This record gives sequence, structure tokens and C-alpha cells, in this order.
Amino acid sequence: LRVNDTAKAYPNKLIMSMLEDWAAATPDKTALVFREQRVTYRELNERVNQLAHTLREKGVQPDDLVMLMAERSVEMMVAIFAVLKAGGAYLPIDPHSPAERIAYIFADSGAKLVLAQSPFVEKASMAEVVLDLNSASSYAADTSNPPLVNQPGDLVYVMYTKPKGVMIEHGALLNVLHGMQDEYPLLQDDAFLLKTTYIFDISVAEIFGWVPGRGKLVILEPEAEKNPKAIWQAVVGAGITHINFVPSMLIPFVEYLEGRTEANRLRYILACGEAMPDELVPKVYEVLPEVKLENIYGPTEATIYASRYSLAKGSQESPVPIGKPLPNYRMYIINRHGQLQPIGVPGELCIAGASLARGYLNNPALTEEKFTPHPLEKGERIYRTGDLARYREDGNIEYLGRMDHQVKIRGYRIELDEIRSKLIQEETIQDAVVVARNDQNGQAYLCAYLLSEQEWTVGQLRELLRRELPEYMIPAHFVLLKQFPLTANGKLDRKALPEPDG
Amino acid sequence: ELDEQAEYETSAVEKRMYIIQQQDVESIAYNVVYTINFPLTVDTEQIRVALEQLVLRHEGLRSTYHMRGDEIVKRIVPRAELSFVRQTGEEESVQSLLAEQIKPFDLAKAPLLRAGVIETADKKVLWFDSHHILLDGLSKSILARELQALLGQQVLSPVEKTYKSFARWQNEWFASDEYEQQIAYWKTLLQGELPAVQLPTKKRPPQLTFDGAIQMYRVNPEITRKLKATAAKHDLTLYMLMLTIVSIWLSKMNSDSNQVILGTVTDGRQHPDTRELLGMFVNTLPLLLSIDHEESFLHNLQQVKAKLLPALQNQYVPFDKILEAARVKREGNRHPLFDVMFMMQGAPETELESNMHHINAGISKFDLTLEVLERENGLNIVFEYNTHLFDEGMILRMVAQFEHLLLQAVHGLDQQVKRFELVTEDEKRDLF
Repeated sequence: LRVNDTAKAYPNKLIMSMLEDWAAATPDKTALVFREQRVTYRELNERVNQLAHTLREKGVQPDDLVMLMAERSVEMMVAIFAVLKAGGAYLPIDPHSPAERIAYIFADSGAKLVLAQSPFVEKASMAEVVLDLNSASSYAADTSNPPLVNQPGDLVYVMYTKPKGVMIEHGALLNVLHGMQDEYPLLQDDAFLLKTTYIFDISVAEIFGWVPGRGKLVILEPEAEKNPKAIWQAVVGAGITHINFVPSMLIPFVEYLEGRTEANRLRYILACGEAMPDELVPKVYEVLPEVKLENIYGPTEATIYASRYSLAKGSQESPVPIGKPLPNYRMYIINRHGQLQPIGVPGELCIAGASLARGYLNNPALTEEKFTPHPLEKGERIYRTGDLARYREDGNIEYLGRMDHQVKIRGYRIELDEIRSKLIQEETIQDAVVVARNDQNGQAYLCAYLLSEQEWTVGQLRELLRRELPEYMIPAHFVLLKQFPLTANGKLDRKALPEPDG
Repeated sequence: ELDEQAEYETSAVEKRMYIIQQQDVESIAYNVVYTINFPLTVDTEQIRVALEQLVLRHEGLRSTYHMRGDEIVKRIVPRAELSFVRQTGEEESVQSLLAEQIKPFDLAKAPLLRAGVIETADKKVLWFDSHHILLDGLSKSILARELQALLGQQVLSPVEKTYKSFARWQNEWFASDEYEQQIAYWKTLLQGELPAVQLPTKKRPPQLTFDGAIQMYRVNPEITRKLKATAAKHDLTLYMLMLTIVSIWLSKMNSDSNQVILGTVTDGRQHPDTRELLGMFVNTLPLLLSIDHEESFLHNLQQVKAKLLPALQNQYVPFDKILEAARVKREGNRHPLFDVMFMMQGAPETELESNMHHINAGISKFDLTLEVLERENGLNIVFEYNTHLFDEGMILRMVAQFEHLLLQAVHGLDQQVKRFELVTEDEKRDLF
């Protein structure tokens, strides 16, 4: 009742059918905005219909896996909606990825054809049927809306996480687009910004979150991907109302404080992908009042998003919870024996409902490993995320981290969030990184990575930690950094964790 | 001399060092760092080879401490491999190269000593790092002496005794009547209420911190000779004189308290057959001194002498035992019996010992340590102070106050101590 009472009937009309009605009712309404390009609904829909026929002309049935590797551009939208209209699933690929993985993904996917932007056809080596995305040849002159043989059960896209391909059905996606639109209506006046790379589930929210309310989609340029001030221009420029973010990228974004202004139209900021720090919540509101900040959580196998937490301006959360599930979502936290956990007790987070992904692509031993028919969903399967979490008194779920990370060293399994809170209390320390490292078996030495341009010797560092807490949790090693190293995913990972020094 | 047992008992002071280090294994607080500036003409491999002989020569450099149940036990390793790193750098990077060398010690791993040579454009700087459980004050003088002899192409007589033999002798001596009479003196002395020394510090950390720094006040050779002449004139040692000046200084900064308490260090070489042994012998003593501000400086010198001699006569009771007899334990943000340490070591025995610069790696074992060192016919009054308790400006003032007070004492032997001003004239002007 408090967490999973999420039943809300939604229209089963497909996403492209909704796109078609919007072009038929208000053709000239501005639909896409890429720099000087301001494509209308009628202009967008027809170009989509062009590319849809040539896919149907090349044997695209439903559940057909169409591969894509077109970086951010108007061609991406044309490719996606057309592959959707054709009936097959669109499979994004990063053009900057090594060739061994593109060959692996294609071989394991068994895709029938690939649509790639003009430069990336050679990068798609030995691809059976390649219709160059930019070339006019791949577009048929017919602009009549093709027949929608796609059902809500057929695949819409295949998102790759030896990587695995997450097969997701159409109706699973519709449930979230209508779900987000109810909570965060992206109406005509309102707009969305495309910041997250489309090799990640987050982008699919931006790509489609603007159709339910007849809004517009601002195709932010790949040049301005990691550049917050360039992103910041798009907010005031096009009057962006919805932005998807990650706890990492938003802190630089936050660093441009209240001194900058004029962003009246911005409504929501949706952070996802990582556990949000506590200081980030109040620091945002001073920088940007009259704006609603939301913490989002969703694994790729759970159709983009799964949970949301509305952060009130006048409230400060000690652990920032990933919140309650979306409409028609049901989340369960079970222990290693497959029974539901009570409030506060950690366990493996599991999502269930109509919005669960079809499974992993041609990896059935893994699909049945992770999508297990659980008795708590009346026999229907749940996705075992491998993430540790717990409920709050009000029911909002709290993200705790990956499994087998917390160690009962010296007899304590307490989280490391309280440690990260005391480092930033000093103005000389900027952020916080607390990661345990095992250099050899039986020799586990945790390391701390902070950002302080002022010099801190080895002797002084251990005593700084004494003024915080007793001598029993002090990191065995300390590392000096000038800027935090991150991976290409725009995220903080333990793989980019180097050895200690100084 | 003990027979070649597989394992030997450790002394009470060895037990204390081990206990302290095992309570904070990451602490470099007890690392004993020294540097020696050698000319480029010296062969660095000769230094390396000479140090390796001293490793083979002294069991202390091959001693390993272990925990057998509840007994702290010593094992003697026959041969140990010495870490010897070679680095080339510049004077601008010497401290950076040294900080990387200051690493924690595994008390269960021998040798408890690391060394290296940092070669620059002008000098070949020999550096070595030992632990205090092995290298006390006199041991370093023994090390510098014998390294000089070997580098000077001389031979050394074989070591007659071993540290483990002294360890057993002192352990058995703890059961004698003499010890029971010495600890009885401390029981009667430390039974009542003890004075507290309050210093103008910042808010104390809830727990003991050890971040510190050093300021050095140079007493020129001229004043130093007059001090020595005064002390000799009235049957006093320079140590007794400096101790009384520090006691008055602490007294005046403590609202002219009648009683002051401060720690000191005795050589601890109880058995005369230990003057040539490498090891930690020095014992820590608490000094309960009384300052009669109405009496002259000379009268306080006699009172300090009268109080000091009983302490020096019962100096061989381990500090941990003195804590037991006093019903006091290590608790809270204060150090057990005293907060001010007064160390004093005579002039270097050799030229090589004179060029040894004690490197403080930002460590303060107490709130404040005054180490008067006779160097170059002067007095290097090192103010080792806790950086969390005193800013750099706060110590420079206290140092200036101590200098001003010392200059009044040498010029006012027969003057009443109450007439000596502590606040300087520049502090009065700025106050106005």
C-alpha cells in the first residue's frame, strides 16, 4: 500500500502512433531543436516514414535487431523512430568503441542490418546489410505513415551492458513514458535536453519523454557533452524544463552557483545512475530555487527508470533514498534465500511488473539466472539487480551499493557514508572517495582519494582522521590527487581506482 | 650473560614501546630521524658496507619483538637484510625525498632501521632512520662514534655484553628490596593531590594529538659561557640551571603557581656495563618542583637541587610502574603526569655527532618539549610544540618570553624571582 500501490491504467497506443497524431493535429509545432535546426512535427514524422519503408523493404519483421551507431544528431532521432516504425528493435553502438567489441556484439546479437552515420560505415566492419544513415539512398520517397504491426510485446530496443544485450519490449517502455509524464509533465511550453550518451538507458527517457505532452527535444551537440557551461547555455537558451543528470556531472554544474541566473523555465532535474550525495541536495536549491530536484534509480533491465524520490526544498535527507517506484512498478528487497526483507534490513533489490525487460539477448542461462520466476509476483519473474538496498520507515528505498563490498573488518559492517561526510566538513577538502583495496590475499588495505591542492603530509593526515572518529576506521593508505579520474561513462567506478602514493 | 635461548624476556621499557606502537601501528610518532652531511669525496658504498657491519655487530639491529600469549618476547635473528636505497636529487627536493623514506616499522621484522644516501651537486647526504625502542640518545652517540672509527679505517673491540643480558638483570632486580624502597618513595611522593600545568592553548582536541613543529632559539656562545660560569660558581650544573628557568617560566605562565610538574629524561644506564650497548635505556621521570616566588633565584636553585636528587636516586623505576604506584592511568586529552617534557643532552662526543641534525617529521610526543642541546658552544633551545595547541605566532611569543626571562635571570641572580617580567615591552606597546 505504501510503496507498490502503483496501479494506474495507461493508454497502450504505441509511441510512434502518438508521434503520428501530434504531426497530424499540429504539424508545424516545433518538435526538435539542434542548434539552428528547428524541425517541426510534420517535418520529423515524414523523414521518419522515409527511412521506415526501406527497412520494411529489407525484411524487418518485429523482434528484428537493427543496429545503430550514430552519434548525437537529428539523424539519430530519424533512425530511432523509423526503426520503431519499421517494427524492429534499434541497438545503439558507440562509434568510439574498439572493433573487437562491435564484432562481438554483432556476432552475439545476430542483427539483420546496421544503420550508421556516414563516417561510421567503415567502423561497422563486415556488416551484412548497411544502409548509410546520412545518405539519401536509404530514404524512400514514400512519406505515408507505415502500418503499425508492432505489438506491445515486441522488442523496441536492445541496450547492451563480454557484454550482454538487454532485450526490452515495447509496452514496458510505454509504462514509463506515461509514468514520468504524470509526475513530471513535459508539455508544449516545456522542453527536454539530451546530455547522456545513447549507449545508456538514461537517454531513452530524453528521446521519448517529449512526445506525451507535445513538447520539443533539444539535441545537445556532442561537443557540449561534458562541458557544463555549454550545457548551461542550452538551459537558458531553449528554456529547457527537463534535464537528466548523474551525481558526477551535476557537481561541476553546481559549481556555477547563484551568481549566474535567468533560468526561469527550468522545472525538474532528474539525477540517476549513482547514489546521490547528501550535500548536493541543499547546495542545488541555493543555486536554483523554484526548481524541483528528483533522485531517480533504474537498471537497464527495468526499462530505463524504476524509482523516483521527490526532494522537498525544506527537507534534508541523511541518506538520500532512491525513492518509491513508478506507476505499475513493484520493487522487492529479498535476502540470499529469496524471501522479502523488512524495513531497514539490507537485501538484493528486485523489480517486477509489466515493465520488466524481455531478458538478455541469446544468453538464456544468464536470463534465467537473473529473471527468476518469483512467488512474490504470483509466479511472474523478477530482475535480480545485485544491488543492496533497504526500505525507510515511509517506504522509500535506500541504495546501499554493490554486493560483497561491505566487509565486517574488526566487527563492523557500518556504511562508509558517514566517513565521506566528515572529510568535506573541512574547506580544504573538496569531495570524498572511500574505497577498499586488496593488493594481496590476506592483505587488504583501504585507500582514500581526496582533492586538496594544499599539501597534507603523511603524519598530519592520520591525525586529521583522529579529530573525526576514534582510531579503528582510519584508512590504511592516503592518496593525493589534483582531479578525480573517471571512466568514459561519466561515472565513478572502482576500476579507475589506482594505487596509493604520498 | 644469558645462554643462547630461542627467546628472551623483554625489559619493562621495551614492553612499553611495543605496547604503544601496537596500539597505533601506522604511527611514525616514535621514528628517530637524523641526517649527516658528507662531502662528495666519500664513497657511498663504504657507508653502506660500514652500516652493514654495525647490523651484524649489534644484536639490537637484529632483534625482533613478538607476542607469545600475554608475554612480550624478544627473538634474536642471526642475520638481517638491510634496506639501502640510493637516490640522486637536489637540495630543493631533499625534504620530499626524505618524507617518502619515513615509513612505518614492523616491530616483528628486522632490522628496525632504514638508510640511504641522497647525492646532490654539492654534498652526499647520508640519512638513516631508526626506532626509539632501539636508538636512544647515548646509542646514537655510540653509533656515530663507531661509524667514524670504521670510516677512519680503524678496528673495534668486540662487544662484551648484550642487551638481552641487561633485560634479564633488570627483570630480576624488580623483585629486590631496593626496588621496593624506590617505588615506596614514589608512593609517598605521588599519593596526594598533584599540580596541573595549564597553558594558554587553543581548545584541546577530545583525544591526544601528536602533530607538532619545532622552533629553535640560539643562545650565543658568550651568554652560554656566563651561564656555565654562574652554575659552576654556586655548585650547580647547567642542567639544574636550565631546569629551574623552565620551572619558573612554566610557573609564571601558570598564574605564578607554587608547584609545577614536568617530565625529564635520565640516561637509564643503571648497570655500568651498558655504556657501550645499543638499546633504549632512557627512563622518564616526573619532577615535582616548587617555585618560591618570594625567594631569590639562587634559593630556588637550591630547592630544585634538593628536590631533584631524590628523583635521580630513584630514577630506575619504570615510568609505567610509577603510573601504577600513583593510581593514575592514561585517560582523556591530557598526558598522564605531565604535559611539558624537558630533555637535555651534553655536547657531541665527536665531530660527526656534531653535524647530526635531528629531523622532526612534524611530531610532538607531548604538548611541549624543551630540548636544550649544547651545540657549537651555545644552547639550541628547541621548542617542540603541538601545532593543534599553538599557532606559529603563539610559540614565537612564548619563545620571546622565555628569552626575555632567561636574560633577566642571568642578570639577576640575587634578585627575587617575583621581580622578573614575563611580558615583553613590545607586547605592552601593542596592547595600548
